[PDB]
Amino acid sequence: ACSGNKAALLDQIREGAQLKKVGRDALLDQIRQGIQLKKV
Amino acid sequence: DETTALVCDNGSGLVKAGFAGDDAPRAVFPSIVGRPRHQKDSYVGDEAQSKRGILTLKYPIEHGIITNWDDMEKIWHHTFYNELRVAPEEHPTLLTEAPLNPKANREKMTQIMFETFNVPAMYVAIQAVLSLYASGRTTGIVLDSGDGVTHNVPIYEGYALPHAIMRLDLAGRDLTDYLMKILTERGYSFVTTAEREIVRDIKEKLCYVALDFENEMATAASSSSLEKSYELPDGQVITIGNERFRCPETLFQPSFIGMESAGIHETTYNSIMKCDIDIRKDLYANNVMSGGTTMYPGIADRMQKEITALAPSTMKIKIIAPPERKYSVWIGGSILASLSTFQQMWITKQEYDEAGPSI
Amino acid sequence: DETTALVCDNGSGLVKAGFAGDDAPRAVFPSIVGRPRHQKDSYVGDEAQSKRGILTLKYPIEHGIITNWDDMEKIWHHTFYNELRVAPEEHPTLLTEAPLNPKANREKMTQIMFETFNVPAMYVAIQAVLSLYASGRTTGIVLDSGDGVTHNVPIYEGYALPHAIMRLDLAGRDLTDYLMKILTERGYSFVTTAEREIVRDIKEKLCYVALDFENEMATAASSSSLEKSYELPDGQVITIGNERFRCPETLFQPSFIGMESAGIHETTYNSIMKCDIDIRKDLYANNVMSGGTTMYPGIADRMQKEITALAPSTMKIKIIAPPERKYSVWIGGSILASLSTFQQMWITKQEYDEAGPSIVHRKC
Ligand SMILES: Nc1ncnc2c1ncn2[C@@H]1O[C@H](COP(=O)(O)OP(=O)(O)OP(=O)(O)O)[C@@H](O)[C@H]1O
Ligand SMILES: Nc1ncnc2c1ncn2[C@@H]1O[C@H](COP(=O)(O)OP(=O)(O)OP(=O)(O)O)[C@@H](O)[C@H]1O
Ligand SMILES: [Ca+2]
Ligand SMILES: [Ca+2]
Repeated sequence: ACSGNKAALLDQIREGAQLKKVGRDALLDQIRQGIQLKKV
Repeated sequence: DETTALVCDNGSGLVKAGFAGDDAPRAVFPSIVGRPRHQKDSYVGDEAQSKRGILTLKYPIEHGIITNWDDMEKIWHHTFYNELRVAPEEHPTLLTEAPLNPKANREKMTQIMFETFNVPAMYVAIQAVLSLYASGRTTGIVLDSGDGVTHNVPIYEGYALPHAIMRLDLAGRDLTDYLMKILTERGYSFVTTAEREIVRDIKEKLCYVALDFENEMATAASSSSLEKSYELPDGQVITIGNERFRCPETLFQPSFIGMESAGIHETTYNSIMKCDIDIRKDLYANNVMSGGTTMYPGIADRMQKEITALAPSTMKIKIIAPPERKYSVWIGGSILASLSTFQQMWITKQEYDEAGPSI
Repeated sequence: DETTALVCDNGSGLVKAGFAGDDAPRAVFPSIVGRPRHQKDSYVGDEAQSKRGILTLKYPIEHGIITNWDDMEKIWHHTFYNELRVAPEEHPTLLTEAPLNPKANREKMTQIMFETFNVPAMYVAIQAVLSLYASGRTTGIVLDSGDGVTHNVPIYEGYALPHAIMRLDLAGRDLTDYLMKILTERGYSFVTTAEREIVRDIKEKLCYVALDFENEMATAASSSSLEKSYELPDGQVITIGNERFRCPETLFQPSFIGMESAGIHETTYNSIMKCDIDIRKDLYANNVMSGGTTMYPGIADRMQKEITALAPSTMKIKIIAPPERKYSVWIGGSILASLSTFQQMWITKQEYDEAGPSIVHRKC
């Protein structure tokens, strides 16, 4: 900043703070899986 | 079965059709349409050849590619109305196409299915891929050989590789021809009236592939080990020997019908060589065979032998010959269409009405 | 989260992105773009390597510096539209850069963010600094080591000291290489198809730093104290011993991959020596480590030992190894962007439209 604004930002940082707490491939996979087919 | 999906695989010689979820085609009929030779207005299938005598017969599918769109329509009509006994407009319909099918064809087909048959939803899938699916794989190289054409299709993660596809205009229709030829060259009067039919049955009943052609010839020359017999209906019995394995040999040596092309082992090897060096391992170990012309006893092991000889000594080879491979393609489709992760892949009439055939 | 700030840290190997105020990146994906090798038109991230086989893969970020601006655009697009599922034009966006990033680069980046993405406001911050912030300090010396490059960054009252920055073109991408090499030199067939992936997992699961390399070698030579095992998926189990600590040793002895450069302890010491003699005290007692290549067990104490030996006997040394240092940089940014004394520090589209791309360079 280069002004008296930089010192408060700085101070604020040191202070601390929390932080909020945190299709083709499936078709393919399904195919390999297998399947039964109604008998005729 | 209503509001269920339809599967329709149109071969050069045979149409296979049925319902998704079923383990097999409910309908298998000749892919031919006959119109009155002189002047009802059209026949299709078994009935068309039953009356071949008063009609001009035609084959909409040549080389696995649709060439006659009018006749192809009559086939699809006969499929829905006369075989499956269903109404197209209440069944999503999956259809199959040849490798290397021109885009204008695919669109022409999508365009008919929607405008003329008014099916709610549709999908076009490449025949070889379905075969692969049927085997439970999404990576490998298929050898599809039906009545009209033969392809080698390399596939990686559900997608075919067009740069690496090998086409071979040699299939069962010409093998039956070859056999008919030889048979006759030995005093067996054969024509088309009904003979052509017998020659085909002899083919599927008696022909097989030699593991070693040169070696197999010598066997049938020194003993009757390999003779087999076939009684015609007329009554006249006939005996076959080396003809049982010389006929299928044409697949490995096309120079038997005078084609200066290369055999299916070579095209299989060439097809793989045409692929990324890192996926060859997967391909060599996943040769899936489909089509009715792959049904010959001994073809699996001949292929295994031939390929082991063409490839690196270190590579593990593997041939998969499903006993149901005559219908692999159709089965492959039957499976796909029924899967739930697939239900979003359908082309809806709505989607088509907005974008166009190019969707 | 809408009308909130975005934080985007672009590593050489990994992109980290998310929302300011969040304790972690919602999106971490490979920093690579793939275009059809022959003739859709572009892939990015996991999907790009999933299909590496039919694409030409490229890395926009080399040595922590952006070198391919077209590809870098595709990355940012994929970040907003496909990962975060947001619209850039309604989110102030904070971005990160390497120490010693050329001014033309910073401006080129500011210029794209505004003209192409039309973000309302933006800021560029130096990655190392954010790490420091994340630890709650505004003075200290950071050791940032990611996938592509390693820096020592001395910082005093929120400002980095460019004359004193040490760059080291040795990071995790080459350590994985080194490990892949050795492993194979012992009969383990390893290639890139999928192996390269395993070799990296073995790295992050089994490698560690020896407190005394010579001493640690002798241990793994006289007993099996240090053997550990890893079952490949194929099935083949494999055992590792001294390889667990020889691989990370490359950070202290680059002459292991044949680099006639000096180790991170030396560059850390050299970097401090390059600073004002009055702030060295503060620096020695505030070594903050960031990056995924600093995650090795034992690295904190090895560093503590090495530095105590290089420095004056009277100076108090201290290494700070946040357990979250893999994501320090991003976290550092997440914090900054959310602070209120910071909200006046944003570069507005307005400010950019008046002055130009150069409205993003301040001293002090
Ligand atoms: N057991 C068998 N032995 C040898 N050949 C057989 C056997 N069963 C069927 N065939 C041959 O398979 C052919 C039909 O197979 P298929 O239905 O796979 O081909 P298609 O899909 O109609 O044509 P294409 O795939 O070439 O376009 C026929 O020519 C038939 O002679
Ligand atoms: N537990 C671990 N042990 C060792 N190395 C690890 C661990 N976790 C991650 N890494 C390494 O950290 C690297 C990625 O870290 P990071 O995301 O900080 O780098 P980057 O920002 O993408 O690249 P750079 O900062 O070099 O431009 C990878 O090479 C990875 O192997
Ligand atoms: Ca067919
Ligand atoms: Ca980084």
